[PDB]
Amino acid sequence: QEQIHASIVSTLLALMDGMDNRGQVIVIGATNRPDAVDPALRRPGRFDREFYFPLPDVKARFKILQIQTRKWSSPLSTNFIDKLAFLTKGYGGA
Amino acid sequence: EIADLDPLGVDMNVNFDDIGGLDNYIDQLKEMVALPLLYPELYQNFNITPPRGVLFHGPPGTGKTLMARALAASCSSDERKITFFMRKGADILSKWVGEAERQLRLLFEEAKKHQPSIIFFDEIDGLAPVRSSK
Amino acid sequence: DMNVNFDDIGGLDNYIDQLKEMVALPLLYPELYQNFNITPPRGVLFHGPPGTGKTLMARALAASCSSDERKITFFMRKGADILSKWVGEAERQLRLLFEEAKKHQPSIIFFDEIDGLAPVRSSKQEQIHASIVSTLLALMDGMDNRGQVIVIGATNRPDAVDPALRRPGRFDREFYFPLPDVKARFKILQIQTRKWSSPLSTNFIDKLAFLTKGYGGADLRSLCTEAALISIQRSFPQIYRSNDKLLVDPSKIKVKVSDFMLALKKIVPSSARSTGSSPQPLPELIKPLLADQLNNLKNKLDYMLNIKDTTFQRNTSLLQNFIDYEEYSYEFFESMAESQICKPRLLINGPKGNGQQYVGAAILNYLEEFNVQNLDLASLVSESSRTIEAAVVQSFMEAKKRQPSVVFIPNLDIWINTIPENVILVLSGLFRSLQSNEKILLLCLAENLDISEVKNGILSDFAFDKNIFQLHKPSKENITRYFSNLIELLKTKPSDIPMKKRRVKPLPELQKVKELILTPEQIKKVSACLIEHCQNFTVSQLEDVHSSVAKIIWKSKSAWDKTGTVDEIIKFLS
Amino acid sequence: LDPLGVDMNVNFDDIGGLDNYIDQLKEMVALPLLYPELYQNFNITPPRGVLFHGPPGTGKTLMARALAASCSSDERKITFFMRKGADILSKWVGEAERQLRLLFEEAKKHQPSIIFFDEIDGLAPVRSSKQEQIHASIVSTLLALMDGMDNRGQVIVIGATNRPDAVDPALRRPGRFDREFYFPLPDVKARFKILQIQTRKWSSPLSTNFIDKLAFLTKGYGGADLRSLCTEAALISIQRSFPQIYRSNDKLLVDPSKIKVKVSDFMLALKKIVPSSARSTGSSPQPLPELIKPLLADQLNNLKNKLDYMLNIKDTTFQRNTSLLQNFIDYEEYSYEFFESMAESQICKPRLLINGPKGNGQQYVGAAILNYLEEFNVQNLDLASLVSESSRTIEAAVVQSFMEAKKRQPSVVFIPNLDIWINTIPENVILVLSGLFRSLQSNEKILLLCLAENLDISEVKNGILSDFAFDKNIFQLHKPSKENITRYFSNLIELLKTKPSDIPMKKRRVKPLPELQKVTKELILTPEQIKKVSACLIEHCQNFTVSQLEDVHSSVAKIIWKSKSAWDKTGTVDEIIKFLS
Amino acid sequence: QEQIHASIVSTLLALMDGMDNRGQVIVIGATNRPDAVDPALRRPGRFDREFYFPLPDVKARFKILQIQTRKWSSPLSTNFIDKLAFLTKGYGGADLRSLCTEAALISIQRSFPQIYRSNDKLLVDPSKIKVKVSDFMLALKKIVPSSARSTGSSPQPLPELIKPLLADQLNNLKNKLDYMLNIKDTTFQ
Amino acid sequence: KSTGGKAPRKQLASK
Ligand SMILES: Nc1ncnc2c1ncn2[C@@H]1O[C@H](COP(=O)(O)OP(=O)(O)OP(O)(O)=S)[C@@H](O)[C@H]1O
Ligand SMILES: Nc1ncnc2c1ncn2[C@@H]1O[C@H](COP(=O)(O)OP(=O)(O)OP(O)(O)=S)[C@@H](O)[C@H]1O
Ligand SMILES: Nc1ncnc2c1ncn2[C@@H]1O[C@H](COP(=O)(O)OP(=O)(O)O)[C@@H](O)[C@H]1O
Ligand SMILES: [Mg+2]
Repeated sequence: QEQIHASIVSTLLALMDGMDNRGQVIVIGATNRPDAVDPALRRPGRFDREFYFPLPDVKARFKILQIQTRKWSSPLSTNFIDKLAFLTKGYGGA
Repeated sequence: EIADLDPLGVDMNVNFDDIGGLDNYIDQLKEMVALPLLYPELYQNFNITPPRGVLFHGPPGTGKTLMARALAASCSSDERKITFFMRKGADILSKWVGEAERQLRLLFEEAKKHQPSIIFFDEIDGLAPVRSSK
Repeated sequence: DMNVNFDDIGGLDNYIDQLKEMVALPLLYPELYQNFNITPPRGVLFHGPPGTGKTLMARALAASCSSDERKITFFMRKGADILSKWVGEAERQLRLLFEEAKKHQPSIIFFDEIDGLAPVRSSKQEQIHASIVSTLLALMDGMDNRGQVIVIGATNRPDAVDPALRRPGRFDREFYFPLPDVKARFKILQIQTRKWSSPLSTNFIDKLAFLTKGYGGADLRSLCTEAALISIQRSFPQIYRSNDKLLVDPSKIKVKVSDFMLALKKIVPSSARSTGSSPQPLPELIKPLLADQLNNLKNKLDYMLNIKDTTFQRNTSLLQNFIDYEEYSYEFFESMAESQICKPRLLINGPKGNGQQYVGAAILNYLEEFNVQNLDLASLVSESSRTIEAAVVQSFMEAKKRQPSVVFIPNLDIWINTIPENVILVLSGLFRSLQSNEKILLLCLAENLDISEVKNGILSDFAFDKNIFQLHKPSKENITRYFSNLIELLKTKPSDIPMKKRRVKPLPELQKVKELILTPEQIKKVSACLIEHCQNFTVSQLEDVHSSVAKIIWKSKSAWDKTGTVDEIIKFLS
Repeated sequence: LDPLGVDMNVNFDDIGGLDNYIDQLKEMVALPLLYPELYQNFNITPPRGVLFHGPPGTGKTLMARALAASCSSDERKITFFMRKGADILSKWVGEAERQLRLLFEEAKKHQPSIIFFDEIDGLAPVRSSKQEQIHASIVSTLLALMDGMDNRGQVIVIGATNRPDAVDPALRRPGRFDREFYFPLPDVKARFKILQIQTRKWSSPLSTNFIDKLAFLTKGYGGADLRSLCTEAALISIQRSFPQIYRSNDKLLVDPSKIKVKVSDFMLALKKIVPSSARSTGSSPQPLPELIKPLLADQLNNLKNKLDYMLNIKDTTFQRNTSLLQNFIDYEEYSYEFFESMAESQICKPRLLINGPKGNGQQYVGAAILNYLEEFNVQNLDLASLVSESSRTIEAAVVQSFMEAKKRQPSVVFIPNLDIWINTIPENVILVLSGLFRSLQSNEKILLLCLAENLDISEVKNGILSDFAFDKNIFQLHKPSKENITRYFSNLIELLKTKPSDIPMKKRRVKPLPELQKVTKELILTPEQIKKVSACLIEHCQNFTVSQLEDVHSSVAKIIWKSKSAWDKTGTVDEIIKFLS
Repeated sequence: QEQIHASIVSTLLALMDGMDNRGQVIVIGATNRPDAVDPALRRPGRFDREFYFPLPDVKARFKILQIQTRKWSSPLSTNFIDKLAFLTKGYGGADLRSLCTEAALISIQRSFPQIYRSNDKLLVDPSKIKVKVSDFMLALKKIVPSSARSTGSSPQPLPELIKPLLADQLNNLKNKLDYMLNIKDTTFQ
Repeated sequence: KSTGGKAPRKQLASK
């Protein structure tokens, strides 16, 4: 590891432990590789509540395809959007 | 200096007054850390050393981490803090051979350096499993 | 780390003399060594069970020869804490370690758990390990002198160290640190208690030495620590319930026998947390049931194992025979002494449940000098990566390496049922390749085993021909002596039974900084029905009766009319 | 300074048993320098690469040390570069090979150089794609440095290992490490010579007959273990000479002129030294012990004669040369090399099965035969050797042990307890071993030596042991004859008639130690009783095997060792007759 | 493994056949382990050809031994170099170079043994040393070729003693294998 | 898996 990132972790940890109990600042942080963040910030009093963001299931992909389709001039019937939902097991919203 | 060497900054809103149902281990933990700091004249009279090690074991969510954090915030007073190091057996670099020994030696150096210390290993069987395993 | 010297170590006095001729005699008298032009040994491997004083001996060696004139510089390494990710930096750290050990020429390096630093080299393992073992081998005995550097290594199993590290030049000698006997446990308890304000008497500290069978030195240290802590909890409990400092006086706390009993209850030794049998003495309740049979066994073992002779092999230390005795002005007599051992085998058979689990442990208690190697099933199937045949071979190897030794097989009737027959043949071939004078006792205890697997069955190659002892059922007099303690508990008045009595007051503050009616014709009746009930019983069948009657008697522990208790005891035995 | 350390000025005559290799070394380091035109007379390049390999303490580092002392002399400047195992790895990874090249560049600079790579298997292992790329890139750098396109110069590279197969096989090639010198555990002549080298500046020397007995008693000892034997004997002699200096921290006045290492000091050292070739396994095979020599010496002599007839041990008119250079010096040249073929034709199929009763001392006979075969390389195919590996199979263990016998000949494949070994080895493993044996040439000097109890001829003629040609090689161990039993028990009747003043019960010092200054009746034993106890002792043991005789002898030795102080041995004799009858 | 290694391989790929033309640059790579070379490096445009250098056959071993013993002042018979080529299966070129080297060194050690026991120069006559058949046979007994150091030895031809017992049937099996396998390289060399 | 790293970035920091 470099020095400058190691010192960035060494100050972000001390800033998170400095934040008071009457919680008025919340730090949200996002990653696609959670066991590649430093282990220290996952310790109690730090980034400790997690939200897993899985790949969508079939009804979620149906809603996403509807959302992408919404503002087209010529429309798409809901049966075709359901078929395209069942064909895409493994497809994120991107 | 570049390792996992930071003290976990405990909060004073965790003590034994927030733990439920575990009073024997609290009373056994007072003679382990708190009373040798508070009464060093008595442990020296029998020339005894208190036990520097304890294994908390049980099902998840029963308060082993809470007991350790309350132990840290119990005798951290009278301008005499307890420096709390917490490691875990689930780290990506914990099974990293060559590096993990360096990190452990540096952790124990920095725990000897901040003299009243607590090292808490959250999943010690991830770090020290049975050598006769499969 | 504490200051220690050789007087804080108990019962390892043979090895302290061997260490003196390797670290301190070459400094004092270099001309005695270069008279024979012999380099002093500078490598020793301390190995044995944990808690037996290996690190303590390594520290006492450094702080003993260190004085005004010469300082012995002590270097300690933990078990592979020298390792970085790039193996070249770990090479440079071992190389810089030996270079700075050579800069302070009088020095000692201690490698604690050196099997973790230096395993047996293999290609089916990472190259960092073979690289560090190669540079360790070339730093200990390479083409240049390493200086006056003494290398000490500790391990629990010496066979996991690389074998090129076990040869003269590097780790020349290997000292086995055994679990202490009664005499050394006595001396360790005296060592731990000698700085106490009020000391223990000799009768209680010898009672402690006999009560702590199976304890290593770390066990006895933690026992004395827990007894002092229980005495602190008993004397001034208020310090465990206040936020800040109170006022206590050290004059009041004295460690009593009951504190040591409560510490003996909660301290578990590393023999009792292993998986084999624990060589305890015969328990005080069943001792009238099996003492007579057990005594016969001690005579048989004295006969076959020559425990009562000890007229040639009295070598406690090789120096100590030079200190008090005199050198003889044929030595075939030692071969006629070794020739009294022929093939020590002993199978103890008996009926089902006849106290074999007590007898085997009491016999292993009687063979204090012996290295007990266990071949029960739970000791072979315990390690998961170790197969059964390999485990049996390893068990025999460690018995062969450290003689006098026992190869102990409890539950032999189960053992020949689960162990596959080609492991019994491997063990029989292992015992068949022994010289006759070799003191490896084969001690098996069986339960309703026939004689037919011994004569022409599976155990014919082991030669339990005239070495079969029969545990028989206890006699009527043994049963009378057994149940006498039960009726003595029945005769105990409720004044004598220890009530955990409550307090009459609170505890003072510490400031800031009749006739127990029982006629002896009724006692004769319960005695007669207890004897009449237990006709041809085994030890466990007697313990069932003793437990049910002790339950009935402990019901009415505070009653002064013992009539209905007697009626309930005669109602049960019917 | 360490005044008691290893001396660096070791010459080549403080190495015992390695005299071919010293001459073969001195034509790599010295003779191309003195006579460059002889190599120019052919087109030959001298061999500049040698790998020392063998068991630890065999003197591999001692030969490099003696060589570095030899090159630290006048009239020839030879720079010596000593490298330990993987000390060339830098603190970073980009510089490690840059270090190694730098070594050779510097080695090429001083132009006659020697590089000694001690523990070279830790520097250059077998190149693996699953290991680490740095440990293959260092090997590739070393391979292209010992012989790339350009000349490396007049640099002699010496490696040293005890695991040569853990070196990359491209490195052991003419032009890098041409020669491979095998340093064996020394034989009796070399153990004698090392024992003479260790005890040669001693004040009062060891006698030559005692050094012979010490060379016989030590077996499996390397040179390191022989030096440890002499050191422990000297230390035991010091601590029975002056035991006061062990109980006093301050220096006392001691002269090392009253200290003479006696014979019993060496016997006490031999009781306590475990050689390095026996620390991992159990122990070493020993000669036939002195008590049972009457029972088995006459059969063991017939076995030894049969074995050196079969294996041609006794002659060696071609082999066992101490140095071939002395053979060129001291023996004329002949001035048609099938006489070698007729000489090697005297080994057809060395097999020997020793069969006997159920308790007839087969473990003693096997160990004594394994001591008689000193040059041979014993591979132990017992069950306790095959199953003592959870990792390896007992099909691979049989095959690896046979290939270890085949690679380093002469060798013995030793199967003790063959009657057990049939029943608990699966049938196809016995078929697999048989296949390896038939793959060999008749003149291969790999002996198959088997010991068995009550194994019939029906297994050997037509059975699983039929593919090993055991037809004529079937030596039967008889039970001990009556003369052997009589000589066995006469050593015990000699214990019955010893004087209690003559048993070596050594007595306490009645007086204190001569403290050092600091410095600033008769036995009532009738000879008729002796003849009576001898008669009943013989006619009790009528047709006994060796272990039954050891049982009787142990019981009677117990009875005699009870009354070891009594001047009346008359209760003892009737106690023995009460026991036996 | 590390990224320095895959980064060097990716740079070598882009420099051998990348976007820019590399010029009239021949690239040669020697290796003992060709399957430890990246497989994208073994394709036309970068290492088009792959020359497999085998252990030499009988004619090539004869020719290598003829090159090695060429400037020897006392030459060697062609029948003996055919005999040495027959006996060296599994020898590389380095092993035959060492075979002639050790044979010459045994001849030097036998002619002037006194030099190996001196410390200064002793006026050796260089013209009276002669490499004989016996020195080559001792050097054959001495030498393990590099193909057989780690493993066992190579399959050797029929031994000189039992060759009456088996040579006449071995010639039949040789005839059968020549007919079966076209061993004589029938018009295709 | 254990392999080492480059001597760390020089941080020229002058321009
Ligand atoms: N034989 C002994 N005599 C006196 N005190 C002893 C003895 N054995 C152990 N102790 C005490 O118990 C403690 C236990 O530590 P050690 O005995 O050094 O552990 P060890 O097993 O010898 O070595 P390790 O496992 O590498 S720490 C010592 O520090 C002593 O205080
Ligand atoms: N042939 C020998 N003659 C005389 N002394 C010997 C001989 N072999 C070994 N020694 C002695 O034993 C010591 C150890 O020898 P080493 O050469 O260090 O062994 P080694 O071959 O290097 O074994 P390893 O593989 O390094 S453990 C030497 O310093 C000598 O004192
Ligand atoms: N026995 C308990 N008494 C009081 N609170 C508890 C107890 N067990 C768990 N908790 C609450 O749950 C939280 C998380 O439990 P935790 O200590 O992480 O369990 P574990 O040690 O098994 O991982 C604690 O911070 C505490 O507030
Ligand atoms: Mg060496």
